[PDB]
Parts: sequence; structure tokens; C-alpha cells
Amino acid sequence: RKWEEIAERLREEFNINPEEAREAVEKAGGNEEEARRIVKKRL
Repeated sequence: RKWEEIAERLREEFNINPEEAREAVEKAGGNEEEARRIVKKRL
């Protein structure tokens, strides 16, 4: 188990903070489609 590949794809699509990519994947539980929503903080 590693949350890397998904967070490493989230930085490729979105120039964000590392913590954003790392949170998106861990809160989605390794689900890329749900992490694809959580990665986008509107703010």
C-alpha cells in the first residue's frame, strides 16, 4: 500500500500544494475518481 501514484498524477494535472494531492487520495481511500473531486479546493 502507498498513496503515491494517485497523488503523483494529481500534481501532473493540478499545480497544487503536496498536502492537497496527499489528502485527496487518503480521504478517497485510494479511489482516483473521488480524489479527483477532493483535490479541487475551490477556495
